[PDB]
Amino acid sequence: QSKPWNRYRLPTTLLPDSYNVTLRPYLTPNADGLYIFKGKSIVRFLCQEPTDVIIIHSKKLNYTTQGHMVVLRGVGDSQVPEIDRTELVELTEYLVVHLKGSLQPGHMYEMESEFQGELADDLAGFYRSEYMEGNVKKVLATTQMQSTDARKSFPCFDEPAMKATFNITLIHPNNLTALSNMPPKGSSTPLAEDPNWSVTEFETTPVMSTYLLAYIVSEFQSVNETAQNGVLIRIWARPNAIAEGHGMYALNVTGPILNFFANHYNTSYPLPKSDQIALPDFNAGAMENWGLVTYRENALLFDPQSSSISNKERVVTVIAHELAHQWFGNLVTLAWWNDLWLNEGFASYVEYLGADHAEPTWNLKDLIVPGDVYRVMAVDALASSHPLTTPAEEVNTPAQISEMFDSISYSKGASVIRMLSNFLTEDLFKEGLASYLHAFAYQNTTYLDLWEHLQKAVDAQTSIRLPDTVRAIMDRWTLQMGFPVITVDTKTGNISQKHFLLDSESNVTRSSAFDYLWIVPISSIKNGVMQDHYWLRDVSQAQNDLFKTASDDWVLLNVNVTGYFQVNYDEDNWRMIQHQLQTNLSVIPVINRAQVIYDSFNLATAHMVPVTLALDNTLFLNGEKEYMPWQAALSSLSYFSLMFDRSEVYGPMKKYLRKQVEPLFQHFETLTKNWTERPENLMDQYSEINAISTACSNGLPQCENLAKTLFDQWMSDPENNPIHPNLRSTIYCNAIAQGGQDQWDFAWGQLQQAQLVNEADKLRSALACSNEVWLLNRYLGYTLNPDLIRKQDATSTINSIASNVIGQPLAWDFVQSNWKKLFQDYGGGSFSFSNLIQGVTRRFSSEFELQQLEQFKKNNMDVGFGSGTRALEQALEKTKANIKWVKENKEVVLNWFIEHSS
Amino acid sequence: QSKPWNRYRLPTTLLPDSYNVTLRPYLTPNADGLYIFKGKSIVRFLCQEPTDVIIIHSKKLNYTTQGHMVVLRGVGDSQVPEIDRTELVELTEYLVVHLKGSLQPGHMYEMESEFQGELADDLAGFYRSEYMEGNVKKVLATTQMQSTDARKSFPCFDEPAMKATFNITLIHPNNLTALSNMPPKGSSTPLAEDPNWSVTEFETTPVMSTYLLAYIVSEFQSVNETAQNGVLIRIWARPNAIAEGHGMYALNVTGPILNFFANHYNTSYPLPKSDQIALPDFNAGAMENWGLVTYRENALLFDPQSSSISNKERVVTVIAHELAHQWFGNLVTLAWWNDLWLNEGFASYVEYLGADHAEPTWNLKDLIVPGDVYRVMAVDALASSHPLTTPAEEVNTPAQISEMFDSISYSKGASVIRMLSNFLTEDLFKEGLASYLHAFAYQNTTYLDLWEHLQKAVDAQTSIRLPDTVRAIMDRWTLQMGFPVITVDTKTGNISQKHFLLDSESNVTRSSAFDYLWIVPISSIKNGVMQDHYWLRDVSQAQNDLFKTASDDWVLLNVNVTGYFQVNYDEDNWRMIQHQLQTNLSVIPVINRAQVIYDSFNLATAHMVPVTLALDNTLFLNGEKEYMPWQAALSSLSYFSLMFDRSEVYGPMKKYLRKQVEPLFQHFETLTKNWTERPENLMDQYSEINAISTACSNGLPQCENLAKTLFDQWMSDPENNPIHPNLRSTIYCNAIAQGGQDQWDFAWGQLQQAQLVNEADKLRSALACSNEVWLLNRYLGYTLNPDLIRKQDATSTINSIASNVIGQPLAWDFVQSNWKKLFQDYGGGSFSFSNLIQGVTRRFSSEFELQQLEQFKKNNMDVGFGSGTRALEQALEKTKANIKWVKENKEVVLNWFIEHSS
Amino acid sequence: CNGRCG
Amino acid sequence: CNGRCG
Ligand SMILES: *[C@@H]1O[C@H](CO)[C@@H](O[C@@H]2O[C@H](CO)[C@@H](O)[C@H](O)[C@H]2NC(C)=O)[C@H](O)[C@H]1NC(C)=O
Ligand SMILES: *[C@@H]1O[C@H](CO)[C@@H](O[C@@H]2O[C@H](CO)[C@@H](O)[C@H](O)[C@H]2NC(C)=O)[C@H](O)[C@H]1NC(C)=O
Ligand SMILES: *[C@@H]1O[C@H](CO)[C@@H](O[C@@H]2O[C@H](CO)[C@@H](O)[C@H](O)[C@H]2NC(C)=O)[C@H](O)[C@H]1NC(C)=O
Ligand SMILES: *[C@@H]1O[C@H](CO)[C@@H](O[C@@H]2O[C@H](CO)[C@@H](O)[C@H](O)[C@H]2NC(C)=O)[C@H](O)[C@H]1NC(C)=O
Ligand SMILES: *[C@@H]1O[C@H](CO)[C@@H](O[C@@H]2O[C@H](CO)[C@@H](O)[C@H](O)[C@H]2NC(C)=O)[C@H](O)[C@H]1NC(C)=O
Ligand SMILES: *[C@@H]1O[C@H](CO)[C@@H](O[C@@H]2O[C@H](CO)[C@@H](O)[C@H](O)[C@H]2NC(C)=O)[C@H](O)[C@H]1NC(C)=O
Ligand SMILES: *[C@@H]1O[C@H](CO)[C@@H](O[C@@H]2O[C@H](CO)[C@@H](O)[C@H](O)[C@H]2NC(C)=O)[C@H](O)[C@H]1NC(C)=O
Ligand SMILES: *[C@@H]1O[C@H](CO)[C@@H](O[C@@H]2O[C@H](CO)[C@@H](O)[C@H](O)[C@H]2NC(C)=O)[C@H](O)[C@H]1NC(C)=O
Ligand SMILES: [Zn+2]
Ligand SMILES: [Zn+2]
Repeated sequence: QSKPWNRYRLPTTLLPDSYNVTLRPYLTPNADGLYIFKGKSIVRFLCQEPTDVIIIHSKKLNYTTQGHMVVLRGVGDSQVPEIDRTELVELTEYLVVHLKGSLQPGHMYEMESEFQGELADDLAGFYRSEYMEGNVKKVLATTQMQSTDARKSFPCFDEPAMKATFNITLIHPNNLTALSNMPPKGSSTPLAEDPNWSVTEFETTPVMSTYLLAYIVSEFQSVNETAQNGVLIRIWARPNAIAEGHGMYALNVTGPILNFFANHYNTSYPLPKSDQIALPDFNAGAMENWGLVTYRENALLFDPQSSSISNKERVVTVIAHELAHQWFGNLVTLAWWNDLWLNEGFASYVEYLGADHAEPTWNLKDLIVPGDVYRVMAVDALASSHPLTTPAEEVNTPAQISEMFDSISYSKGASVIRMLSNFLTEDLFKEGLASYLHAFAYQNTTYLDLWEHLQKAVDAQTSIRLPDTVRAIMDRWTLQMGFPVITVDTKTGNISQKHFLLDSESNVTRSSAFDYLWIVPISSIKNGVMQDHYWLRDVSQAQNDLFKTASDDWVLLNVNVTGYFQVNYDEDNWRMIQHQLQTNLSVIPVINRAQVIYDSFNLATAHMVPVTLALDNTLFLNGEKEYMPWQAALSSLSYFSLMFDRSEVYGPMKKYLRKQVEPLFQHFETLTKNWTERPENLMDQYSEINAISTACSNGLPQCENLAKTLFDQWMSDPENNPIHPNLRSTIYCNAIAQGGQDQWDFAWGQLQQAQLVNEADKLRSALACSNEVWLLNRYLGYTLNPDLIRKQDATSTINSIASNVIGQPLAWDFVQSNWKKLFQDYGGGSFSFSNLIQGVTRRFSSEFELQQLEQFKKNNMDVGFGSGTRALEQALEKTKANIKWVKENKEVVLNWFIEHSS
Repeated sequence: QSKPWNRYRLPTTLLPDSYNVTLRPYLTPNADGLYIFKGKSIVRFLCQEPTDVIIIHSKKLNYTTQGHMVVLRGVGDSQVPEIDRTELVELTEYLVVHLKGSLQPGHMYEMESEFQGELADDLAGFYRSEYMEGNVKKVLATTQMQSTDARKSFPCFDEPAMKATFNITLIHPNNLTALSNMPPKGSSTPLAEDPNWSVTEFETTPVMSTYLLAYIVSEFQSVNETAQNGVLIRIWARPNAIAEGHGMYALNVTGPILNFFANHYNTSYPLPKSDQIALPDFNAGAMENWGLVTYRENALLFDPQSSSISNKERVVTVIAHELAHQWFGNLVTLAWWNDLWLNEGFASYVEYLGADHAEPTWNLKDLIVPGDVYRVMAVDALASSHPLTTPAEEVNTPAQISEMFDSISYSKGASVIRMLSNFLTEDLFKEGLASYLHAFAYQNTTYLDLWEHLQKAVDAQTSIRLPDTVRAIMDRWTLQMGFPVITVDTKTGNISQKHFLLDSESNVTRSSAFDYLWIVPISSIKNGVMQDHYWLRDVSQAQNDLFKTASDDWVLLNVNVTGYFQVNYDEDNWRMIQHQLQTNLSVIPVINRAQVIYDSFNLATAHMVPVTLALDNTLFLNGEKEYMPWQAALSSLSYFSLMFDRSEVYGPMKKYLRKQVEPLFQHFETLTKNWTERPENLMDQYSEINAISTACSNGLPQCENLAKTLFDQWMSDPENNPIHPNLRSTIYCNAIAQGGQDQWDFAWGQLQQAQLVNEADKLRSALACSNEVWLLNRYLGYTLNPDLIRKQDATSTINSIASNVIGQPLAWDFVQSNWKKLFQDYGGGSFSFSNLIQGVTRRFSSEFELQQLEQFKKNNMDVGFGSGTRALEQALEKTKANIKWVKENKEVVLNWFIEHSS
Repeated sequence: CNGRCG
Repeated sequence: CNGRCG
């Protein structure tokens, strides 16, 4: 009985067939500095059920249509009812056309409108972006429709399943270039009413979703290539970026990635061209618009001269991720936002596969484990987590839709899909994947459709046998939150599962239909030899001889952490794994060498092993040369450093880390020919970066020596930076720490003239490493000056200063003191008080510091705390948990480091 | 009508003639750990006026006399009245003997008592002192009567004018030594009631004051010498101290100092022997008991191997000071405590003369200027100051008497007496001094008696002419507080005086009978040539051509700062003095090179010159080799460092000081033959100490180099410390700052085994120089542990940590956090919250820090703040004054240092 | 979208 | 006395 225009979901009575859309951005503002765009559209739709109302989305559009807000016509010889009135309903973002009679099923109608909106600098819908070319401020027009902003650019049935073809036309200044999803139909032609403008028409899109449309007017230039099949590939950027060669790496990898996916998906790339564009400051990162993918510049462009290898890794993975969607997400589209996790989780997994194809020597696939698996496990091991799936009827408003785009959706999505591919086998997974894409091309699906297609492939073969249906298995991993710890007693081979929470005193109140039991694929290795695969059924406890060991035998579960779970053992089997790692580490796969560390520190947090057992698992690192296990140790120990770097625990901690890292430092010293040439592949470059960072930050004299020499050498010849980009962040930081105002002032001058964001970021970060109080305070004083520190870098800089053990009280005092830069930083920018608060309070671990934080909060009465309001409550609760952890752990940890630092 | 026993001053009706006193300390406590002494005394006194009451002092004595508390007899054939009753009146510290009839004028009486008191560890009266000899705890008995504690050891007429002879006997364990003012009469004899004890009787003292008595029972040993006139000189100390040779320097200087004073005073040393004794932890410093001077050990003993030159200076000056009193104070005694300033001020001046005699190459006399003159001017340039003189009738209670012993009495006393000697001439001063001592030997005086004798010498010659009587001149300097700034306009030769206050907004409410006008002796030098002497009369303004300059001429007043005043000039004459100092500094006496600095920074504080003019007066220091002017700069600038060392001002400040000190550092480097041999005389050694300290603390790479090399060398050979004691405090501190836990732990081990207080102090101080937060916090954690840091060193150590710019917030947090070590440190020791508060809050100069301090004070409700209660109010007011000064000065000072650091 | 999405 | 006196 509620009126349909007060419901958030569209009626199903009318479905779109095709749209004409003409947009005209005005890149010169009016007298008051208002920028607008104008548009005209015609939507052709079909009546499925009789209705006397048309409901279509519209947001922030003013209508200038002759008569009512629309004109309505019948297609062919269909009669059309007269319009009664048109109204806009802001809450549900609709244009509502009330008719004097009913539309008729089977008939098609055309609805024409003319409209205009602000071309705002708001990164939503059709919007403007401003950037500098030297003396000059440039302004371009571009789009971001995802999720519910297509309706902010033209009236449309703005739900992803309501697919249609689109004929786009841009009217633009005649010396600019216009781009959209499809190629232009031909040359631009002059606008007859004013030939300073031109008209660019684009070929008709395939049937597609509104959230994937894009159109862009700019001065950008491209580098290009024509693939063997005739697909034109272009990378677009600012003219100066193109001329500097910054588009080349993206161009290099794009062809191979597209080829890999066409093969992987058993489906031709569905469009005639691929454009990718680098936009200055695009806050969303990247967006997979079909045929015209947008990226933040620094994510797509690459400067070999000044960029690190991790930087390069980001380019190729971000590209692989977006290109993945050109089939999965765009060709076959999930019917509703509640299934976003499947689209984003799938892309978040297969980005590693596409990237690996482009860079096959880098072993990129391994990176999903620290990058996504352990990352998301940190938040999925909380009582406040949520299942991957959400009922569709609970996801209605644009705010509810936006909440779907979180860590769980992307990273747990990737993790469980990777698991599924693995227990299926890739070949079988790819077979059902192809079957799904072929059956649903240009249509819409739910996750159940993918499971059904995977089930079809399973049922068509005899080799891979499952303990249940694909759906029943995946239901355990998608309908309930969290994941299990699998615990093995190797004396008996008994194996158990329970819902893993980091906080052992947590009360879980979200109920599960499965009582937090999973069906779990368990690979295992015994004395370095793969064993037969095992499935744990939906039981708390089971037994198998696979997990039963002889006294000199060791067993280890979840090879390469393909399964979304963590593993604990009895202490004896732990000691055996330890012995192995100490005596021949190569017998255990590198990812599992990392797993042992990752898992045991989490288990210690949850009180399932002693903290000393986790520490014991780092003892092998003195002989470890590879990236991942060292990364596991460093990630798991940053909290220890945060908690203890002001205490008597720190001496022995640093001493221990120096001992462990010295042989690695030495190794690279020789391997790199005295640091003159980098290791060859990515993982080894990453290992070297970490080794140097660890050596320097823990006070290894030989690392300090290297940093001073290199920075001294740079200062004596500023135009020839002798420091490879991989090593800059450490070398800069350590040399600044060791030096005084000469190094600091030099780095400041370098910062002030840096042209490249990444180099500027490293300098800003390294400037916070000074051990002079006065330089840190002077630096803090600069953070609020937009002439010296960009406002968008202010909080990040303060946090870097806070990270310095000496800068901790300076930053904290500065923040409390200047808190009333909130009455000048909520309505004129965001700032991010939230991140600032977290950063500056991160160390707090005493009742004394807790009392201070409470007293600061007592500037309540007015001022409040805007967008980090509770980023302050979180700080109080975090500090309490820190006080408690430090109290339980201080003694034990102290004595362990003393005991193990020689 | 008030009863005389309720009045604080004794009657004048009875005067003592002579005393017998026998004291017996019991160095073994009873079962409950109570130590006592027993005594018996007989006082013979004469009746001047009839009275039926005897009032004598007694404090904390229990009487065990047969009958009443005393027995009273007539001398010779005098009858005596019967006693009615005896009572003790605690408030006024009297024993009151009420008689049944009157004593008769002209008759002598003997009053006998037997008594006992606690031999407490309270440093007052006859008291015990505990110290270790290895495994063993030793206990000795010693005395401190000054001011009103003779009455705590035996009943006596305990006022300094009531002089008498004393026959002392000590009853003591037979294997210990007994000492008193006079030599023993002969060998000790066994106590017949228990021959484990012996009896030592001493020769009769001269007529003397009760506050100068002493007697000591100990295991101490001596080194000795017999002077040419037969006076036996001995230095007494712990057996181990004597055997290590620590008594030798004191012995070396004592003979020459006694000879100098006998000549200076034109009066033979009035006793047959001189004993001086080094007591462990004697909190009063030194006490001039006639024939038996007591010192804190570390003030009398000297270890050449480990002691600095400043250390040596302290020994010889402290000895000269105490020996000075053996005539001035002890032979002629000021009648009442209100004239304490004359006794202590005189000794505080002539200590430099006696010491100079013993060390004639050291130029010690100059040291009174920074040591006493400018020191006391800091507190005498306050509205809250007080005149040297106090009416005798306002000084009654023991607390009122104790207030006489302050900086004004000692240091302004010294300053004005030095002035007086100078304008008289030493020869004439010494003539009246002799006349005074000869006229009043063994009697009592007031300051007016000295003036009268000086006037007699003036009147007996024709050379020195004064503008008024000695008394009228000295009245200006003794009856009103403070001192004038003398201001000269050299264009006209106009000269003015006004009462100088550091705070130009201060209201002076203490009235002066002279309207804060003085009669002022003014020496002057013009273009490096002495001019005729001038006296400014009691006028605000005068004119003389002595002070009128030609445009290229300069004039400078108060040669060697013999006058107790500061001097300002017009800017032109300042610039001329500056030019001179830059072009040939040697034309201006070294003390005046310092004066220009001292005076101008004070004038800047009081807003009489710009702060940049004071700074301008340091520009000459790059060519200055001598101690004093550099000391003036360093003293005047420590506040600038305190205020600015966390701010953007510090870089340019350090840069400026590096520039100024480098040529001096270089000079000593060559002069000392690469730091292998010290400069010859004291002032140059002091200059070298300061140069190194300044170079190192301001970051001169060559100083840091030296410190690291020397400490590295020490660490490689711990038993052979290669660092001369003069340089240790800097070298230790800088090397610890540069290093990490290796240097810190090494210095900590050295501290834990140090046998010598002075070396332990330097280590404790240097340990606070670490630039590692964690080491500073670990160190702070040690301060409350008596096993690691003596309680008496706790607050001092925390303050050293606070002095470190990095240790500032750590110490402040520690103090706030641990403030509830007040409910464990007021009744079990003092601690000195006062000094702690001052030290930790010393830097505060922002509204933010002021708010923190207020919030800390808000742990008011209970706990309070004991003995530093207001040392907290002072902190609030000081911080406000700091906020204000920093606000007015920051910009100007910043730009001056930038401008002058090249 | 990838990065900061809504 | 000299030093800390009363
Ligand atoms: C859309 O229409 C609205 C309302 O007509 C415009 O907003 C108004 O602008 C006027 C004049 O600039 C101001 O007085 C008001 O602030 C606005 N009125 C209301 C009711 O909000 C808006 O600018 C139009 N937008 C475009 C792109 O043309
Ligand atoms: C894009 O690919 C090309 C071709 O493989 C890479 O070109 C090489 O660049 C390196 C580094 O300067 C030179 O050693 C070679 O001479 C180049 N090879 C060829 C065939 O030209 C290029 O480096 C790639 N760009 C990026 C950013 O990775
Ligand atoms: C889709 O996959 C199919 C099935 O595997 C591919 O077709 C096979 O291609 C190979 C290549 O020579 C032939 O030998 C097989 O006989 C083919 N099988 C069938 C059933 O035709 C096909 O090439 C893939 N298509 C795309 C577009 O990738
Ligand atoms: C959403 O997707 C479904 C497919 O999963 C579409 O339904 C199919 O439509 C095709 C071709 O138009 C028919 O041949 C099939 O029989 C349909 N399959 C069904 C109903 O399961 C559906 O049309 C899409 N929804 C919208 C609004 O386009
Ligand atoms: C002096 O006399 C007083 C009082 O007779 C003694 O102090 C008393 O000691 C007793 C027993 O030790 C305790 O009950 C009390 O604490 C004290 N009583 C009073 C009234 O204070 C004191 O010890 C005597 N002193 C000496 C040196 O003999
Ligand atoms: C006490 O005086 C003596 C005699 O003047 C000083 O003795 C000299 O000591 C130095 C330093 O070791 C040697 O160079 C000389 O050989 C000694 N001279 C004589 C005559 O023995 C002694 O140093 C003085 N003590 C102190 C602590 O200053
Ligand atoms: C006290 O000072 C007097 C007076 O100056 C000293 O006596 C003089 O001593 C010299 C030494 O030879 C004689 O030449 C003079 O004739 C003496 N004058 C008189 C008046 O006697 C005396 O030596 C000093 N006494 C002491 C104890 O220091
Ligand atoms: C305090 O000192 C004065 C001297 O300033 C003493 O008075 C003198 O006593 C002597 C010798 O005993 C007489 O010959 C003088 O005539 C006195 N001079 C005077 C009275 O000015 C006085 O006795 C001392 N007071 C005490 C209590 O001893
Ligand atoms: Zn994506
Ligand atoms: Zn004295």
